[PDB]
Amino acid sequence: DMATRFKGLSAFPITPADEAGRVDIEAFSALIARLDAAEVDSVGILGSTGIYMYLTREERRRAIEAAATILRGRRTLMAGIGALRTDEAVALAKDAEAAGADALLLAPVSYTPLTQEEAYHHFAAVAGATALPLAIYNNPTTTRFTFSDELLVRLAYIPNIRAIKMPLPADADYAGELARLRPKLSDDFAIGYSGDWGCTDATLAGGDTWYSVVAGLLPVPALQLMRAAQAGNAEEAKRLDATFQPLWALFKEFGSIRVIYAAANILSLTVSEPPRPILPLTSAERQRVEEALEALS
Amino acid sequence: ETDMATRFKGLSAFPITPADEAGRVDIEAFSALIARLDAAEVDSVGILGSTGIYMYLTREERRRAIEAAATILRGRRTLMAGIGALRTDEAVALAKDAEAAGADALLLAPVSYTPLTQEEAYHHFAAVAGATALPLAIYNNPTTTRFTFSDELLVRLAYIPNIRAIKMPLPADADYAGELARLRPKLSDDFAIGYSGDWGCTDATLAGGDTWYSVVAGLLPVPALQLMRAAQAGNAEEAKRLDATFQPLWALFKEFGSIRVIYAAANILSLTVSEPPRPILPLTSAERQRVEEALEALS
Ligand SMILES: [Cl-]
Repeated sequence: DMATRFKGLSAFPITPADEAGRVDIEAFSALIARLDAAEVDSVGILGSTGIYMYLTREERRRAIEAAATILRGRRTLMAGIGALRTDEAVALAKDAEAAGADALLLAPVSYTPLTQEEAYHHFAAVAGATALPLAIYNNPTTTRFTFSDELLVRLAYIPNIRAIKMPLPADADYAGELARLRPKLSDDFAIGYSGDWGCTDATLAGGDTWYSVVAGLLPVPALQLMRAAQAGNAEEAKRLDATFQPLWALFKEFGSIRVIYAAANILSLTVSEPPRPILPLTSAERQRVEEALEALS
Repeated sequence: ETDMATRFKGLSAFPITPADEAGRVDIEAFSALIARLDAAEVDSVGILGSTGIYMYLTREERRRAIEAAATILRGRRTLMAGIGALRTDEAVALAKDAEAAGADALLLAPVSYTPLTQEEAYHHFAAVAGATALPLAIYNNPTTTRFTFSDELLVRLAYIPNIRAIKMPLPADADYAGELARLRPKLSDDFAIGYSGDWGCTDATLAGGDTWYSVVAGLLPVPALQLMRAAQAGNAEEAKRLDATFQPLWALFKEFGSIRVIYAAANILSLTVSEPPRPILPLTSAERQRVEEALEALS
């Protein structure tokens, strides 16, 4: 079952690029090598963290090729696919497969609000485009699309769709959400989470995957936390999670993407800034990030 | 001739942009739509809005569309063009393209993936506004962005010298008069405040709205203009009478989204063979039939 490759810690690096959107493949390569060396379960490139929607088809392809040449099929490489048009999403999926991705992550990016049925047909078309397994990128924040349970059931029954990145339920009722969904979705479907500040509780509650922003930059401490959570070691996991709380606070206040760019600059892992119109943090805010990193190290 | 706000007033008609499955604009069908708008004497032609699928067309096809509209109009009617992009640099380039291709005005939406701060939206608008000599309208369409302009941000933007208008969504409580009374004193003098959401725009205009950014007018400009003129003249009962002829269409817009309905209507009227850009899908068999009935009711 291709669901297996979606499990565990999936690390989402930034995609360093200049002001014109040209990917800095040297810096990107350094980030990938760092993740391979740390032995994350998968590398999720071109997610929201990796600014896929702010890069051209060609620059996305360049990033995937570079990551594939490094990982050499020895660590799962997942690539963000999204586009406003179905035909572009299909093309991007085919590109990712040809460039060496092992898995696809599909967000229902929208302009004109889509019906549940329209989202279904879009997913089916992209799923049919390649032999790769696909995860549903369920992120109403960025996509402005909300999956009904009914739609999730339909999608979980498309042959190569084997996983979902869920948002944190407003509830923090991860156990309740998993108890509701698992019986409804296809057997062994991988149900995971993003929103780093809730992911240890989500994993302790039974979540299959942490789609992790912090891991894309600091894979080592993120791995230690994830392993404790996966083992159901709640005492240890909660202690380790507390070390990240200063970083979590910053994620919640400012959005993880702005914080992670600031952190990457502090660690000399990038000189890039977010793609405009996204703007970086203030000097005082960057200082808070520096202090948050100190708490971890 | 003093204030560029004046070109944004009245009926701004938003045609579809006919295009094949690959996103190649059908310039022949588009040309006829533009010509029909000019013949009906609409106040402005608003191409490449959400109705005109601007976000589903390439920079090159968008330019082709603007060039064609300018070619047909030859400066006889104000041409406004939608110019949004996720990236500031692409939005800037689209604006420059539009000016070079013969647009008279620009319409700018805060297209988002990663949610933007109020300040981030400000700098994006300022960069685009600074990129050309054209006036710009703020495209306040939160259903396509989930970006809420705070009143503070509207004040900031309305002070950008060449931003002279805004397309507001319908207020949730339908208090047009209250909204206008709050905004007019805070925004720059003579700022043109208009509305979209066709089923609410007769009321909005009667309450004092400056512009109807109109979906139905892009296809059926003659009855839409009759309606707008009655509302503008303060002929409230005539306006309401005319508004009621559109009510079958209004109900379909509200249920299914105006874009899907207007594509159905354009096909029914033999003005396009195009379908919405996938993943947007057309209406059902029975639903198209309701559109046909709505058009008969109108005609
Ligand atoms: Cl325990």
